Amino acid sequence: WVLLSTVAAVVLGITTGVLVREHSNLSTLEKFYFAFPGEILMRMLKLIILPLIISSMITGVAALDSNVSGKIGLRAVVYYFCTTLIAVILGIVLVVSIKPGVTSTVDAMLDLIRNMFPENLVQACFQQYKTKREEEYKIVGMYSDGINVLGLIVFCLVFGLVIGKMGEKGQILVDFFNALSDATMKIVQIIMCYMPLGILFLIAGKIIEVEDWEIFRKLGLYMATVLTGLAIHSIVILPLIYFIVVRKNPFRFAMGMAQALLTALMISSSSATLPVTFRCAEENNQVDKRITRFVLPVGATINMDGTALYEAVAAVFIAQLNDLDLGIGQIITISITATSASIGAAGVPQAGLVTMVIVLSAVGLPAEDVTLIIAVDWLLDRFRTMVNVLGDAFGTGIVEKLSKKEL
Ligand SMILES: COCC(CCO[C@H]1CC[C@@]2(C)C(=CC[C@H]3[C@@H]4C[C@@H]5O[C@]6(CC[C@@H](C)CO6)[C@@H](C)[C@@H]5[C@@]4(C)CC[C@@H]32)C1)COC
Ligand SMILES: CC(C)CCC[C@@H](C)[C@H]1CC[C@H]2[C@@H]3CC=C4C[C@@H](O)CC[C@]4(C)[C@H]3CC[C@]12C
Ligand code: NA
Ligand code: NA
Repeated sequence: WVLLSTVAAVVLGITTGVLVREHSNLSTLEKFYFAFPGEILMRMLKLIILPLIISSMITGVAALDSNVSGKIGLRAVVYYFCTTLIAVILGIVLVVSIKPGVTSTVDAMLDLIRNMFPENLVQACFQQYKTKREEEYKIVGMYSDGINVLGLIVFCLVFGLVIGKMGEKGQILVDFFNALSDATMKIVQIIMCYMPLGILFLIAGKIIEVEDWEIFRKLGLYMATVLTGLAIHSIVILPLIYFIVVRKNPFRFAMGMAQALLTALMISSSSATLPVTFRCAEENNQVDKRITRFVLPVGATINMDGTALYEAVAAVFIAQLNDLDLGIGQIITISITATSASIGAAGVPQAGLVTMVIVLSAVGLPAEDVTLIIAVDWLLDRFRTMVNVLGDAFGTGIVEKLSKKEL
């Protein structure tokens, strides 16, 4: 029903926006009140990211440690991280070149590392460190507003690793954050019940304010940029990696999971396609059952290459829409956020919209601009899963080839 309601809200939002903007003249103040129901939605989304990031990173990282207990385990995880990072890098390259939403470097790099190690954990929830060069030059820093997503992610990564390996002593902390992540995901579900009504007034608000329909062109280019990046990563990146590691032909292997890919276009939930994905791995291809039953279940929630490439493109698109040139340090900041979003937002379909707010909040971009992304998300939702299961495809073959001795 989430897809049905989101499309209805987008359709109803456009109808309301065009009719309101043509059958009534609203003041700048009256346009602000008309978007209040959607403004309330946006501050709900920002309200939940802090518990979502902390609970999901600690539970996800601690879960990964338990899941992997051998040389086979680490190779699968290493592969997953590599593909997800590559997907993000490919997306970032396209936007700067394609430039859909258009018309110091040393200090920014150090600011990145400084923000990964915040001087206060409580302030990292609502403040970020920013340096400036002044004067024959001195560097002076200040704590501007904006949640420090990098600092929270890094600490929760270190904490999750320490808590996982503490054994029975840290079990109370694992249980505490396991329940916290479960509770926070139920709150995210409650927010997604209000999302259709909030999105209705946010799409309508964007329609009313804009006097030129050229935003449709920009949004169309963004749709192409994500589609171009998703296509390249599926036929020009993922196969060669399979080629390089697995000397066999990649398109023979990729052609072998038409059933899983087709099922990924019907249910649009990689977890729901697991039964088909297993059958393809054992029946059409030759991958030992023991390797597949480890790699694929983990990849169903860790390996999300389609989503990672989509979020990275969208975040830079929003920056260009606002004409805020993305400093390179910010460009990297989107890379770790998107990669860590695989467990940083619990890797749950409900948290698909929440991640963009996290990515936008990391780089201090208007979160309200995510409405244009949500307008066409449902068009790209089916295909993002296609790459996600596709990445889980080449992992089974790659990991088995590398870890053949262990099997
Ligand atoms: C405005 O864009 C700059 C513009 C266009 C140049 O094109 C691209 C050149 C490569 C470059 C700088 C670009 C985007 C992502 C950048 C990567 C983000 C990744 O993040 C990291 C760090 C975090 C790690 C998790 C791994 O990935 C780096 C290794 C990776 C990175 C810094 C490698 C270099 C990439 C832009 C020319 O500027 C004069
Ligand atoms: C964010 C980046 C820059 C930090 C990179 C530092 C790396 C080397 C740090 C970050 C997290 C650290 C891990 C955190 C927790 C544990 C559990 C402990 O029982 C053994 C050491 C071990 C496994 C640490 C090893 C060093 C480690 C991997
Ligand atoms: Na990946
Ligand atoms: Na996947």
